[PDB]
Amino acid sequence: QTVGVIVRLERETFQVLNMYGKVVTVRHQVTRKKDNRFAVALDSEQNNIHVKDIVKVIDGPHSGREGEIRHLFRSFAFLHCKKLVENGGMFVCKTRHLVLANELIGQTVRISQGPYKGYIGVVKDATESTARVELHSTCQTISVDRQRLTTV
Amino acid sequence: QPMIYICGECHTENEIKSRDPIRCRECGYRIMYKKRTKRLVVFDAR
Amino acid sequence: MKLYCLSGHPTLPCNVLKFKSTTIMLDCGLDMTSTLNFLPLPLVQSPRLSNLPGWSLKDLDKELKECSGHVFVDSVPEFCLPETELIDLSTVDVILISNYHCMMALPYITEHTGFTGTVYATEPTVQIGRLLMEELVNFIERVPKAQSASLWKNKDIQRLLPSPLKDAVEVSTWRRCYTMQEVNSALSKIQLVGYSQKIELFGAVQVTPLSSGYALGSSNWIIQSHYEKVSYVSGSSLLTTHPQPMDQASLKNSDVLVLTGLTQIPTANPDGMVGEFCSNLALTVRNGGNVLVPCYPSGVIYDLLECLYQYIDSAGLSSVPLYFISPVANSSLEFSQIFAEWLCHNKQSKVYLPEPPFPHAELIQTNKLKHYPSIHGDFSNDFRQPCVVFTGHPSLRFGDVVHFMELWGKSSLNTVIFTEPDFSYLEALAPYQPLAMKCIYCPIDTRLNFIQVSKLLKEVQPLHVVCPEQYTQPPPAQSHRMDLMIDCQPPAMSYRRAEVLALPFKRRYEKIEIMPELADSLVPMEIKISLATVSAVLHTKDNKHLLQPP
Amino acid sequence: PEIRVTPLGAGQDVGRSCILVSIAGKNVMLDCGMHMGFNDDRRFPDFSYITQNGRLTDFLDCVIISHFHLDHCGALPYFSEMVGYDGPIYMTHPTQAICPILLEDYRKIAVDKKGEANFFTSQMIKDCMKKVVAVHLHQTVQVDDELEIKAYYAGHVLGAAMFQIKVGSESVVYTGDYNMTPDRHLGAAWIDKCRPNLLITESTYSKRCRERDFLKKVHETVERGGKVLIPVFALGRAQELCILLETFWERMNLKVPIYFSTGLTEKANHYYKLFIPWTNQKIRKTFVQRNMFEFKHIKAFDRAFADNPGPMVVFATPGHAGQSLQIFRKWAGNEKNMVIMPMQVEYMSFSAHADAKGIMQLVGQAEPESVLLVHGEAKKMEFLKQKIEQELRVNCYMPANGETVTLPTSPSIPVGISLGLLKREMAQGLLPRLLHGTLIMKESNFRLVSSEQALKEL
Ligand SMILES: [Zn+2]
Ligand SMILES: [Zn+2]
Ligand SMILES: [Zn+2]
Repeated sequence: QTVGVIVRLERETFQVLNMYGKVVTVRHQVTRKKDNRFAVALDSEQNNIHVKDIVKVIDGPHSGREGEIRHLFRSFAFLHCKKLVENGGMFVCKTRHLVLANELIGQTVRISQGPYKGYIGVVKDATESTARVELHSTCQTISVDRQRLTTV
Repeated sequence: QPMIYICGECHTENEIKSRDPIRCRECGYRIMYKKRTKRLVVFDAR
Repeated sequence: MKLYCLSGHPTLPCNVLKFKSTTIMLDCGLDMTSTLNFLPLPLVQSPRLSNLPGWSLKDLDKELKECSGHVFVDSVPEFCLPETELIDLSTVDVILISNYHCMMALPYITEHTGFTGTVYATEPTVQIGRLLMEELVNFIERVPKAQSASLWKNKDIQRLLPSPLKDAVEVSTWRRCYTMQEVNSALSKIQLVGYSQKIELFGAVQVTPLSSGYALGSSNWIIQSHYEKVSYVSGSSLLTTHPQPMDQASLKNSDVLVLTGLTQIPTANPDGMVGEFCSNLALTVRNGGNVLVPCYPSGVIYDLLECLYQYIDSAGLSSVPLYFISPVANSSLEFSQIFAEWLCHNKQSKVYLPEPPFPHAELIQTNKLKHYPSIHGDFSNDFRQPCVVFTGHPSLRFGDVVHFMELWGKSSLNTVIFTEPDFSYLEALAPYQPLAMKCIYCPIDTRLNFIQVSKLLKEVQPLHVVCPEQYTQPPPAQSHRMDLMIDCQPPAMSYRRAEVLALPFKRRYEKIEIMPELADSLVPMEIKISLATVSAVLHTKDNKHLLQPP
Repeated sequence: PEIRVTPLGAGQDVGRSCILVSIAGKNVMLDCGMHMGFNDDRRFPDFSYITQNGRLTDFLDCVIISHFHLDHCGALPYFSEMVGYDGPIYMTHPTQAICPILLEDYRKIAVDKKGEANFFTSQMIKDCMKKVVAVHLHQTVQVDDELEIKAYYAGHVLGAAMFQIKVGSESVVYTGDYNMTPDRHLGAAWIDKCRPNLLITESTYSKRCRERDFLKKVHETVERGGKVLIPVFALGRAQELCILLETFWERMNLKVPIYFSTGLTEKANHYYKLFIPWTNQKIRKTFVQRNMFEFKHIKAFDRAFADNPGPMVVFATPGHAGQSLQIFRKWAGNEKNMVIMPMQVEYMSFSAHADAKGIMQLVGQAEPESVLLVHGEAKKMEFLKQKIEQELRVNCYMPANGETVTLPTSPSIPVGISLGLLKREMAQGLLPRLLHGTLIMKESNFRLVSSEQALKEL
């Protein structure tokens, strides 16, 4: 449920600064999560910010500093300052306190409507509207609208 | 959990578990076949 | 003190307990077995039932119709009431209601008898018996027959009648089905209670409902008045059923234990009967036949729907539709879903997760079980020929089961499977008797049998035991099994209908409270124990006594 | 012969409900909540008052949880599975369903985001819930051989309960949070004439007009083609807003959609659907027609239908935080940007607790011989104490946190009366006749018979 960024490489532990402002000390065996490089965050001016953007701190316990965006959360942003000497420049600030400087898959279905009516198939892939049905009787996989499919 | 195989020699319904050897329980034949699936098998008559 | 017995039915009792200065009615039971003597009410005018030959008495031919050697009354099915004239029902103060099956005939007492007291029952008994009353009134009033036949209820004529009609008792007290406004007025005066809730009645007695385990909401009652307790043990189950398990600990150290609602046909394992029901259902629908299950909309139908849910995937009967036709079918299913707090710990652990407590709810979303209010509406457009229908009244005299038997009785592939033990199986089939249908009788009564109640009475040790006369005798079907009776160290107290039992368990020592003003004024003189002479003025208020210093 | 009450939690404050009651030699804790707004390890109540490196199971015979609000139930996993308590934790059935998912949400908030070093894990949350004994409405459960508690419908949230703690002839009624006015999805608080020795009640403090104005604002904004973004922070407010909206949308019969978001409001919707008997009279009575919590208009928001154009109603997950600020920024400077906090901004507030007159009515209708005030502001408690001691002529108390309050009580001796003497006293005097008898004060029991029965059984 919690993400983090390591600030110092040690022999048997990881020094990671999470969204606390406090550096924790954990073992090697943390897991890896896919970073959202296309995530969108909002500052106090409701302006869109993304990765590698310089933002200023105007509120919070550390107002006045300036940081660069590395990773994003729902209400937090990771900051870097090369002049800041604590924990290798890693820090965290809240997003609003800154300013810019299917279940159908694998199920057997019946096409109950249309030209392929009566054909029995297994859904290989599906969306909100269409579904890829692997027909039992033919060698074809066809795209069927999900309003024409009945799960059997 | 309960899996049925059919012996290739004597054609016997064989309840065996997993990781136990493929061995017919009353004739000892070591080749068995899976039963036909219970899923829906529908073909157009073309 | 005294105990009036207004019903002779074992599983449908109506006992009035005259206890201290408060009169308590323990349940009210409508005997629907009286309806078996009447010709069934169909949804459409069937040719076979209409032109049945009349039965003649050389002394009435329009009143009596004979079908396959059995004579049936051609009027509306009338209901054997609890006998309402032994004790004036305006003198009873409280009606304690255990089951929804034992809440029928409540419109008869609460309206026609001048009863002005209050009624106590749990939430699910009131709601489910409201549904059952609704479908009973609907079934009687769908196609209204008249109450034409009256001469056969005569003392001179009923002697001359054949055995099924001659043996009917208290025929003059039989009445037509109550109407819907009587249902609403009867259920408007019910005060809702929960399990292990103390109810004080005029400061004299204290009644609590204790969980019985038979049905969801079904409750046993204990009546405490200071240092004496009466335990009323109605229909209870010691098996792993859906509702909360039986509360046996609170029944202990009771002076008299009134027990009713034991198992009809006790020589039947309910799990074996579930297995027989599922096996016969699978055998019938595998042959292309039809299964008809006459059942109540609530109760054992939930258990057999659970077992059929566990059975259809194993038997490969997913293509067989399950139809549940009842005017209160949807309300019954929804009521079973929302009464999770009244279920056992296995079922109410499911609603801590975001999940329905009963597994039959998943049958609707998977469309395996389809429920309809009636045959006519859209069931006639969604009907597939090999199917299972849970419908109708189990008495086979009214409801949609009559139409289904008239439809399917001419084929031997179709079967009817009986799961309710309330009605006689032969007498249920008697007005349909020339039928090629195979009839399977597998009753799934889960109430207390005789070994269970022997263990319960050994655990509780009541000072006195009050039971119906049928529990002291062996059942007439057996008439030789000595284990099929109640046996205690005191040889019980049996009662019949309209019998008054005098309980010599009345004692002295009514409790009092003494205020600390008098407590200081009493010197604890040494006797060896202690003695003290007290002079106080007695204050009584709401049947609670106080001692005041003069 | 005394009742000692020590609120280790709220006292003259709001949040962290925790009240200790020592009635008749049995110690009962009445809530166990956490103080939101503190992050300096004062969230959990100071349990060092009860035991300093001691077993809390011996000290506490019963733990009562009123409702699922975190200021009444948030410190429960800590108190059980960190300090050590394996005794009975009594709780209401809808409370036992909502409490794990709100504790896990605050565990998600505190451990991931905002500074929790000494906290509880999900495993010990499940362990704490494994010790919880659920009780029904008005069910007298016997925790001990002589101590019994009984829950009463409080109507604050779903499954909010008022608890009466009776041992012997002495009773204490604790009302955690309640509202004497019914909501659109909950009933009002109800208590019988218990006449307890002490009523521990909250003390912290039109509705149809406010609801009509809110509905008129929503209807005027949605009929102009714009989309509303009303946020919800509490579960009870969210369910009340959804049910009031849904009956409005069904009554006006307009088909433009209403949506609610998050994976927690859906769980709240399911649990409210499964707990119909703990709701208002309308929901119970019209349940046979349809389940009112099975919404036919309010549907799940797949990012509010991917934020599609057109008039629609959207429920935001928080009341700020994520899943609301994106909608607020995406809809700022629009046609109808109506956001109603509890770029047009409207203010519609719904009270979840009782006001001063509701507390006055509860004290009048329960009729205790003493009142104790917790869960509120000190000035409001002083004003309400003046109102209690003036209008109803009954003692009121002002305990702070950690401040014990003792009360003297007068127990009544239970004595048996021989039935012949009792019927003789019913005979003469019914026409100030004195009752003269002998009190056989035997061991562990008391009998009061006549002198003849004294001499014949001496
Ligand atoms: Zn073989
Ligand atoms: Zn609160
Ligand atoms: Zn609250």
